[PDB]
Amino acid sequence: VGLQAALWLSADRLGDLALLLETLNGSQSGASKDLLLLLKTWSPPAEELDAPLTLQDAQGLKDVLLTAFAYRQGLQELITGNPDKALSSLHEAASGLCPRPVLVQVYTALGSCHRKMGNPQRALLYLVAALKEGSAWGPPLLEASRLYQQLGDTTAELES
Amino acid sequence: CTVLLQIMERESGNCPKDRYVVCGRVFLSLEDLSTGKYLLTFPKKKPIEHMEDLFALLAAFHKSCFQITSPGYALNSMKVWLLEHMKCE
Repeated sequence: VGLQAALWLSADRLGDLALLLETLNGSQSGASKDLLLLLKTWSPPAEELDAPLTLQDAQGLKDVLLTAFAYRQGLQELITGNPDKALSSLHEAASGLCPRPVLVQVYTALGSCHRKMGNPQRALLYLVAALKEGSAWGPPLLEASRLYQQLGDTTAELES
Repeated sequence: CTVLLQIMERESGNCPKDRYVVCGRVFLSLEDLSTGKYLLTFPKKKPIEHMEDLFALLAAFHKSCFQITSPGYALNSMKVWLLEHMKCE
């Protein structure tokens, strides 16, 4: 199911994914058409007793999905102009598995969220953080340029 | 057993201030313990509500410390392990 879910979430088939998880859980979780609830409500079933080996388990996937789906819901809501629905999912992104390149993204992104809400100082911090834990520091310096036009800080804009 | 807390100063290399204080006395016996009363015997004393009992375990037990750096990740599995796999109260 995690796998099926990895495919369909690569394929944007979230209606069916929800649907699978609804039959998976109680179909009572049938009104609950949010994913981020169903993914959590889904319990991987066993401590996975002495079986044939694997490379990966439901937990270690379930945990990739929460972080991935949440990340995608977040960028959707930002670009689509809801930098208030965003911040919920973009902090659900840093929390549960978030490899550091995933984080530098979460952070440039919250730099926009707050630049869009008109919080230049809250933005700036998330951008400095993205700098340091950065291995990938084009996109933050870009978000800074876009912030220094928006305040008009022109020498700073050009330098960023 | 009489119970004696000694204090020396470390700023001053005169050791000018060797105060002490006899901070009381503890009488004990087999008839005290024949009826529990001071032991800690485990899991029944799960619900830990006389803080003496917690501090007993923080002196008597063998303390080992650890730094944990996960340097191509951040680090939240701890809370799960702690609360889940170990079932911490």
